[PDB]
Amino acid sequence: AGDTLGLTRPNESDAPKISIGAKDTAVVQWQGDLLAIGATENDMARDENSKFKNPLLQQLDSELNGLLSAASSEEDFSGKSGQSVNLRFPGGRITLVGLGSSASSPTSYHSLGQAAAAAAKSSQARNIAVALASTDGLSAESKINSASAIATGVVLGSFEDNRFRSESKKSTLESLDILGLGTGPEIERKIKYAEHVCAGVILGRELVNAPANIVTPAVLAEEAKKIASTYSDVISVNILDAEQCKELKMGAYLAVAAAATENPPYFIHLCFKTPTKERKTKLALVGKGLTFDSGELMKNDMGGAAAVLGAAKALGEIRPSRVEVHFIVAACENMISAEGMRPGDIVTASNGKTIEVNNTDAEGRLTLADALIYACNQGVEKIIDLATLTGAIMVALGPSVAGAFTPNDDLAREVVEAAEASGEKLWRMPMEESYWESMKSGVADMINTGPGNGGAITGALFLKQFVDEKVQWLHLDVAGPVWSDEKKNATGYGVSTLVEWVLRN
Amino acid sequence: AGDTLGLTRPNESDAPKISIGAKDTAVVQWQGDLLAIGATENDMARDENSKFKNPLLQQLDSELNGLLSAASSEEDFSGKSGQSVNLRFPGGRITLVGLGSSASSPTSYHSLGQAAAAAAKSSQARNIAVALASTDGLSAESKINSASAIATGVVLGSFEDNRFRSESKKSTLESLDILGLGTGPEIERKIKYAEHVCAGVILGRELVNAPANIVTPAVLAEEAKKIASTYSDVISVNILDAEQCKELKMGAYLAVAAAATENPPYFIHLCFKTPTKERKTKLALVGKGLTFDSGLMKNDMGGAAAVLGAAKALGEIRPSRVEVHFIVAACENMISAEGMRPGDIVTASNGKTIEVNNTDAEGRLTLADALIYACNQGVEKIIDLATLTGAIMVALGPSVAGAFTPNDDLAREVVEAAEASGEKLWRMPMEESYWESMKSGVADMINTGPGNGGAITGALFLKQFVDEKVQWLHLDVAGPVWSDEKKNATGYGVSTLVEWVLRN
Amino acid sequence: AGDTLGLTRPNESDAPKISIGAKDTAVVQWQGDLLAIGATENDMARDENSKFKNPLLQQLDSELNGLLSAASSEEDFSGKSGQSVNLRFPGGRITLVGLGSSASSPTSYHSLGQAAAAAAKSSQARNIAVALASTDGLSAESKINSASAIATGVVLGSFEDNRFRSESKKSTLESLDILGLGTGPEIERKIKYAEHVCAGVILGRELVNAPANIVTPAVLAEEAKKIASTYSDVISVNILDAEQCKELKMGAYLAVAAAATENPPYFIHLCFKTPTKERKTKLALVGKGLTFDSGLMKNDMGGAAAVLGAAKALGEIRPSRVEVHFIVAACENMISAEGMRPGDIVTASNGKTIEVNNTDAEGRLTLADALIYACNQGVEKIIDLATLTGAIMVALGPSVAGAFTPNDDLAREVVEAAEASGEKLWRMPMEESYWESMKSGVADMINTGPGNGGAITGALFLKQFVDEKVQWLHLDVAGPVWSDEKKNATGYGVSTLVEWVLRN
Amino acid sequence: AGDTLGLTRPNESDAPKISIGAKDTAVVQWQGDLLAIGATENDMARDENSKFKNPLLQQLDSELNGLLSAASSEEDFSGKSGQSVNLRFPGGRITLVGLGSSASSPTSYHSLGQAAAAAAKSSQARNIAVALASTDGLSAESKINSASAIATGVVLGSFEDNRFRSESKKSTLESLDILGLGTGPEIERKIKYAEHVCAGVILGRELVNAPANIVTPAVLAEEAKKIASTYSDVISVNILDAEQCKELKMGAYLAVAAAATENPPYFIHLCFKTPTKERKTKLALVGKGLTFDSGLMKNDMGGAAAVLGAAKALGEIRPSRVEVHFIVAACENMISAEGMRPGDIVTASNGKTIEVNNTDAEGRLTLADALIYACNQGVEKIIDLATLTGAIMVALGPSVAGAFTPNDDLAREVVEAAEASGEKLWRMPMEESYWESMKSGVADMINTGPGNGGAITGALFLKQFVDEKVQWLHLDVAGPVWSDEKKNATGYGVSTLVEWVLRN
Ligand SMILES: [Cl-]
Ligand SMILES: [Cl-]
Ligand SMILES: [Cl-]
Ligand SMILES: [Cl-]
Ligand SMILES: [Cl-]
Ligand SMILES: [Cl-]
Ligand SMILES: [Cl-]
Ligand SMILES: [Cl-]
Ligand SMILES: [Cl-]
Ligand SMILES: [Cl-]
Ligand SMILES: [Cl-]
Ligand SMILES: [Mg+2]
Ligand SMILES: [Mg+2]
Ligand SMILES: [Mg+2]
Ligand SMILES: [Mg+2]
Ligand SMILES: [Mg+2]
Ligand SMILES: [Mg+2]
Ligand SMILES: [Mg+2]
Ligand SMILES: [Mg+2]
Ligand SMILES: [Mg+2]
Ligand SMILES: [Mg+2]
Repeated sequence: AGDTLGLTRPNESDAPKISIGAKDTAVVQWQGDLLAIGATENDMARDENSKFKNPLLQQLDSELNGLLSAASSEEDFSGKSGQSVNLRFPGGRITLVGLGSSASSPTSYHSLGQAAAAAAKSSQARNIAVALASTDGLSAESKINSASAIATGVVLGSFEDNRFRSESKKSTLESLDILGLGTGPEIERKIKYAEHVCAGVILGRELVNAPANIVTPAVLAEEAKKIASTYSDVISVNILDAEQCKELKMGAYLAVAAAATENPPYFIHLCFKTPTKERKTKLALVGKGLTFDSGELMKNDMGGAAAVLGAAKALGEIRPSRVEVHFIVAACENMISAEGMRPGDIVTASNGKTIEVNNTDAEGRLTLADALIYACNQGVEKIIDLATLTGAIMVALGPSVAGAFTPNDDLAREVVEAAEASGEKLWRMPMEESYWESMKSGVADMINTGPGNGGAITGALFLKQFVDEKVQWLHLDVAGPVWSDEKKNATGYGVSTLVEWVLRN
Repeated sequence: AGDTLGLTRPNESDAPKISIGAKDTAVVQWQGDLLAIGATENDMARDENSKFKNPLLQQLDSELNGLLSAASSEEDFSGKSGQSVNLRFPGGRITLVGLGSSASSPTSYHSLGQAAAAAAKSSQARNIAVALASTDGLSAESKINSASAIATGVVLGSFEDNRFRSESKKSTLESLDILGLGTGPEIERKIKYAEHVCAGVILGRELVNAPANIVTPAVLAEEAKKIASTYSDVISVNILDAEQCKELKMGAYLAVAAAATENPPYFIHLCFKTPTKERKTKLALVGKGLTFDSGLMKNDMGGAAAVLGAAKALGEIRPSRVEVHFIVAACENMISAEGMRPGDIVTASNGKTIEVNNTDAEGRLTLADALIYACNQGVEKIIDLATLTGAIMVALGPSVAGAFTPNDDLAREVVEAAEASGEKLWRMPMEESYWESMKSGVADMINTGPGNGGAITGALFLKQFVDEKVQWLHLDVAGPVWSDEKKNATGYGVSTLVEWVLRN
Repeated sequence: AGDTLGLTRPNESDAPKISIGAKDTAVVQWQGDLLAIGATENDMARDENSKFKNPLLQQLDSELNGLLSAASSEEDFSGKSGQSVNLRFPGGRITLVGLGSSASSPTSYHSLGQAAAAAAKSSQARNIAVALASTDGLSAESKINSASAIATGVVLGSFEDNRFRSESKKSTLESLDILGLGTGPEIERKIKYAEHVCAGVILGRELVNAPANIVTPAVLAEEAKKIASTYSDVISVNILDAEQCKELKMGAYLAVAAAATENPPYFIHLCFKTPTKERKTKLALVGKGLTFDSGLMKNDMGGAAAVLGAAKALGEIRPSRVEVHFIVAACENMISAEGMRPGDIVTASNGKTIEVNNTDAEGRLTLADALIYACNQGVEKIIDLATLTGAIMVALGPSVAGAFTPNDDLAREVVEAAEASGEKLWRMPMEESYWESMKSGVADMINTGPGNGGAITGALFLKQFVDEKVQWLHLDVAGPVWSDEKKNATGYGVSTLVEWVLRN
Repeated sequence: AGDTLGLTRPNESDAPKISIGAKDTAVVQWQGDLLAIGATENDMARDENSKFKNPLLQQLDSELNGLLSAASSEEDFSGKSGQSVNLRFPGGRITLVGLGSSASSPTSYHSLGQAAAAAAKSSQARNIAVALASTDGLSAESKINSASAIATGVVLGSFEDNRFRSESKKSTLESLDILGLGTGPEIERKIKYAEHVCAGVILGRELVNAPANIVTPAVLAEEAKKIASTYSDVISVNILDAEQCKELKMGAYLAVAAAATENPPYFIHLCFKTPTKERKTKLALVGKGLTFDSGLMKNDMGGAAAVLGAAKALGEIRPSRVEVHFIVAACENMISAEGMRPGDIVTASNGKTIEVNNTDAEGRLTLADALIYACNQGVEKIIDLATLTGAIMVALGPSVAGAFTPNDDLAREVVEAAEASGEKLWRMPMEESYWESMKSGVADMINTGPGNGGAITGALFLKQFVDEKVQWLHLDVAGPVWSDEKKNATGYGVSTLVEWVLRN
């Protein structure tokens, strides 16, 4: 760690790959450390004698001589969302997990998986199983989708980032058997898909969790190269250095980067494409990549870049045809030094527009200006950018819901549908044109920061100045959901939605 | 652009030089795109048939068959200050501009000229004229002065700084005929004088409008060199680098400059004099030149701008009875490992020590060494201009500068100069009893006193660095160098300084 | 002062070494410029004729024909703490100083000595004396301790730091005779001890009064080397540079130091011991040594100053039976491109990781590595002094330091040492339940907890870097190292630390 | 709820009285819903076959065929503080609760009892038991104290205040058997004592949890009258209204109360004593009783609540050898036309004048008159409790109260009482030099000093109203009266005050 500030050396991530499979084993006959069962409120109904009506629960309780029904009533478990009962008995352990009533997939089944991972961690389980108390009326396909969402919840719920702390226990969880939901090639493909996405989500969490003295712009570029190296027959990489970006006239990006002489900036360009020669839709994913932003209360730095690189990691495995995807991150750290940009400075973006920098706490959007111009210059048809852009969007939508801004109603609809499929939370917000007048400069084409009221909107209107009108473009302000204050950890928010969006194109 | 942070390049200022002349042409006979008429409230009086009493306005109206009087009453124009009517008719365009009642020159005539420029801009006028509705009761001198003030308004009102905008429209205005106020050599000399002063005001606006990534200290020094090069027979230049200032023991200035290793400091010294060898009154003009101040301050370097603006004007005017030293200790106040910390104790070139209790008041540290330097040139009188305090804006608002001097006579000179230029300033007291609040427990003084009286203690601080045999006045111009309404620099100070120099 | 920022050059200190002695001379027979007398309220009792009952005061008044009793009653002097009467008469000058009632020693005697110094300074006295109005009810040992405390007050009271200002007169005080409190070898050894401690206290004041552009980390290292050089038979020095600290894995200290590329860091290690071979208790004194802290606070480096002060005193006193390690991890906390960011995770030399959630609390990071280094020297007991928190001043005010230890015995030793020194400190609890608020979501801990309990969690942080086998006390001295009343450093801590070392 | 603001009506509390007893029943033979076992880390040691070495745990595990040891290791339970395992099996339920290593009693046993209550609540248990895994090395007396502490944890842990919300289930807990710690009259008397103290602690929690629109000063007086009525042979009451306090010259208290014309003030005086005629030590307990303070802080009235709590406990316990005065000057601090302004000068009932420079510190004005009233009852010792300052929370965090006294003996009594009660407090210094910052330019004193030292100067203020012949300690309880974690009042202070009274 000789050249790392603070001499910090990340511990080697020693997480096992969980072995996940869908089995036809009867639930009452399954043997291992922990069985988790997802039950709705209706699944917990009892008869005249206070016995479970549900066949699976009735049988498990019988075999336990009424210990499961007794514990459940004593502990007031009736299958409400978030509730759980944990029962250790001779030969095994059962946890019932409440699904509530009328809970949406995939989110309910993600939660179920998360709860199963938590109960595994708290009992040092190695081999676990998950099932639903009832699958009546469900198609083979809904069941497949529930299985893959359960898998996702277990994998993401088992992740623990211990790279920067001296005391930790490695995860005990080695296998997951998903029961009752089908077997064979199709359900296994879907589980594999989920696993590919999770590996992207987990990369995103790691990139964000890591502090700026570890994930520098040069380190972020190396992560990009590692993805390309792993998937070199479908992903290529081009890393531009400051001098190359200067030749491309990226004055807004380079001005933000100028202070940080010790950790130089790198402009990251990955391109995914299968070598086959059918028609491909050309897409870009642009992520804000300030590895530190001068403007540890805000632990969301780089969430956007992380979601973009996480998506690349997923897509490298999934290998969709019919799409060409450009992943673009203008990476730098925003520091303070004699070589730095001052408030009031006027910088020129690579499309010639001039920006009066009235607020040095909003420098991220400057880097995005040049990244968006670059994306448009790759000849893409559609762009999504993700950025932790404003506090204002968290005032508006809270910690958990990202704001989506687009001139293009169709692309809004695509992104809303992708989020519905992934389970991620977002909400379209208006690009109210009248607010652009508040962004006028008395010397330059525009200022970089408008009034507090409307701030997430004028942030979006700012970015629009750097997007070719013929390209469809949506901006996702993810300041809130990239970081979980409760878990004190990154989420990798965005990856799953982006993957779904690419795949549905 | 290549070596500029943000890759930003100033667009070439493409503005035409307006052709200005005084002409004897009767106002009703004049032909061109726009005729602007300045009318007082009394000039707009009407008779019992609602017809203008004023002979010029009566004639124009009757020639337009009552269209001008009708439009005027409909639009409630009665000649009040700020009022205007704009009438397009076959063969031309007239705008009447209200002058109010008993309004002071040159400000009223500046405003008239500004209003004419604005009406030109909004009609794309190329050739305009301006006249007063009545000139009777004005001396030949006052008419001359009115003409030059009109010219000033039109020139300054036509200026638009589009250097950093990727889209803009070039001024259409090409010529101004000033009517009814006299013709011949004298009025033409006065108009030319106004033009020379405007070019200095406009340089000042440009220096301030430009951001710190464009106007660095090196660039400020180049602008000084360019003035000397343009007027080389009357203006000389010496630019001192950090190592030269160090030999001159400028520890206060060099401490402030120490952080900014990327944009090194330059100490600017221009000297104006005509090349004849008669005795000349020796003056200095010192301007605060922090191209950026770490402590939105869009008024940074307003002082230095006014000082260089004055040089530019004087280089053209060539006054014979004066030797003027223009002095700017230019640097940017940044943050870095090489920088001065709060608490540091720095030593000015006169040997006095300063405890720097507040790094938002570093400007005055640079002025300390600039003032000592000025006194060392052997001058008789110094004016410094500086955006020194927020306190002065609390005291006097955005539009009126504060003037501080121990020397009553110099105060009177500067008040008279501002009366002649039209600029707003107000003397403030150098209340001695407040010096006690500037005591240090370790050094000779601290740099920043309490908020109450802050502009006064700022002045008292500077007075520590001025030879008491030299007459010295400090002008705290934090407010009026920048117009929040126009979102632009004003070039405040240039016209007053030039009038001050000339009256010496 | 070519390489000093601001070109500041400290003036050469010209303080007299005061000649101090204890004499058996009758107070009324003593000859010189000023006689100061310490009188309690009870000492000032008068009889039925309004004459002093105190024998000494009665005698002096009788010599002055009632002038002293008359001046006293007119000026309402009754011996209350802080009161004084100053009477100039033919052949000399007397000042009576109030000691109050049941005031604690040595503080009451320090104050006496300070008041005698102040009266000497205000009358330009060269030769002075001090006596108590009454020594009834005092042991020989208490009188000896009173005498040395009076000497301490006079020496410290006569100090004036004029290194950074032009206007000063050198102290006139040349001698002090202490009367009525005994004579001979023992009292003289005590006075000498007090003098040695004062020279340390004065070094401490100087190191703190000097600004960060003068006392950089290199300069602080040179001060350490000078101490070792002066006392080279009992004090050794090792200065470690950044590369050596990196080999010792001091990632927390080096992270804080990384920004300040212009003034590099030095880790200072002094060791005191007499060359005799009796068993020695191994002690460490660790001082926070941020010469400037980016998080006007004038208390920077008060901890390091106390530690180096103590070394200076101990070098002269030469106690046997101790080996004392003096450890200061010196650096300045600046802002640059090379600097640590908030959120960075740094690794101390014991392997523990710290998530730096607040860059205003970097001082404790340097102490982490200093404390580990101290434990690695195999010491039995450590005291650290550090200006660690604002919270401790909220808690205990400007004058009383907070003491934090797991070790009840060491608390008792430090409380007793302060009792003997006269310095004010108070033990505060290391409430363990607060450690939970120092959890990180990524590292082993954060560096800053919530405001409530901030001095406690500061202490609990430091505890993570201290071997449990070692007894350890943390002293948060943010308040008393700097006197806002004097506008000067106090050298707080030196006298206590010397008493602690001596009582081991 | 016609006359209550907001029409709020407290729901009737329906808490079971838990039946508590000590039994000699072998733990393995005990029958009921839930058995909780307190185990230290050392208790959880295993042998070479991974079987519990502890005899009780070995036996229980053997009955459960290894299920308990297996669940324990799987769930990483090793007996650390806060840890727990909960195992439901045929015929019952066991919970193992970690006690950590060398944790102090009674706190460790309180926590045990709280964890047993929580497990009862989460499993709807009616009949529970608690035992220690090991009682080796405990005296009979320590076991008795452990049992009563366990009872206290269970009773306090089972409390839930549902008066102001619609959704709640009544506690299922009906009985507790305490096992392994002894049987018979002595242990039963101790348990009974703990129950009496709990009923006080619970009254305290209720008085604080209730909002100011429910617990007004009139209502607080009625609570006092209810206590006296319940225990009328040992507790008498006198409620003084505003007019009576005016005759007693309580200008400081009445000034604070003047704004609140809608909810008038009442001065509460309870007196406890048994009717037997042995010598009784006269004590006062004074509580701050601002039912609302205009200066969301949920700690209002925590002091008064502790005092009334103590009266409730003492009414049942009936100690001989004491007479205890319980004094609360109750009012609300509001804003109206009738109110006190900042700057007003008020006169306390001892004649001293106070310039009220800060209306956020009015609570101390009411205490001034309460303390004078207490001294006028001829008591020997006074403790006041008050949520006086934010400063004390900065100092000591949320959990530890600050204790201020001139009287070293009383400090020792209160520190010992807290030791016995388990409550956290810490003595802080009454640094006399800070009194100078409380000077007024017009009155005898101001009411608020500078932020630094604010808890100390608070104490020094209160001292002005205390007869020096009376021993007096001030407890600043701003932190621990309210638990942000529970979102509920704690009734902090009651148990300590009861122990203090009993040890007199
Ligand atoms: Cl981002
Ligand atoms: Cl931004
Ligand atoms: Cl929509
Ligand atoms: Cl300026
Ligand atoms: Cl300044
Ligand atoms: Cl320190
Ligand atoms: Cl710190
Ligand atoms: Cl101990
Ligand atoms: Cl209270
Ligand atoms: Cl209060
Ligand atoms: Cl005492
Ligand atoms: Mg698999
Ligand atoms: Mg990070
Ligand atoms: Mg012309
Ligand atoms: Mg500018
Ligand atoms: Mg001597
Ligand atoms: Mg006097
Ligand atoms: Mg210092
Ligand atoms: Mg009972
Ligand atoms: Mg558990
Ligand atoms: Mg309440």
